[PDB]
Amino acid sequence: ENLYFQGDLIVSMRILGKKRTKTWHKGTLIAIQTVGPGKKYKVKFDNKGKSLLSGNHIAYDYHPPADKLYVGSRVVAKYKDGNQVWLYAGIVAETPNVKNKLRFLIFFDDGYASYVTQSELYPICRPLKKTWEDIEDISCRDFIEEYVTAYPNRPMVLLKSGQLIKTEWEGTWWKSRVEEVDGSLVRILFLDDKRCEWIYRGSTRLEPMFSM
Ligand SMILES: */C(=C\C(=O)Nc1ccc2nc(NCCCCCN(C)C)nc(NCCCCCCN(C)C)c2c1)CN(C)C
Repeated sequence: ENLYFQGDLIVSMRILGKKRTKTWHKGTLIAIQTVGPGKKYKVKFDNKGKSLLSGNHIAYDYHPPADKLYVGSRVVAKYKDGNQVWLYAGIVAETPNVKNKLRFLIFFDDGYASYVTQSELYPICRPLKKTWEDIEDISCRDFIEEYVTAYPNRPMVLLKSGQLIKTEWEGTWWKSRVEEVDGSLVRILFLDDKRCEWIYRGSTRLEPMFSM
């Protein structure tokens, strides 16, 4: 069937859609198609390109209320790489508290982690019941399942600025230095190339966690 309304969705609404690049982009919902219990959502992107998407591959063009975000919520979040802004899918790992300066911790589908504000989040429209089940990277998927279902039990390493450890990157270990701690993240400086990364303190990419 061709629908105009489906739950809280309405044809003609502004929406975010996931492209083949894995980045998300503004568009308009132009059709809703059902095949039995299955539902697909046709999006016309602002560049006039069209794609037929599953409901976990569209997100609302508004920010979720705080009381609708939980550990395990499926979101699109802003990631600023340099002066470029991308919208990328992830999982809420932490909700605002004193220790994180009232921010949301996001674990992105590509393994990166960041603290963001509510204004940097968009809810995915039709997430899977087990929200991690559409994470393509199996390693990341398994990590998320374990994290979300064990929460609030979260093994983490205790580090401070100046400590020297090895940190994993693309399957090898690198000499590194702890630059900064911010809540559940540590900023690691890779000594070989002097590039840095915020890494979750429970990541086995950190030597002490790997060795624990
Ligand atoms: C460190 C500063 C510094 O290095 N800053 C910095 C700026 C931008 C960076 N961008 C990226 N991008 C990678 C892709 C991200 C995709 C995110 N998704 C869309 C959600 N990565 C940066 N760093 C990652 C770590 C690289 C380590 C390389 C290791 N090497 C030995 C091979 C990144 C960093 C502090 N200064 C030096 C004082």
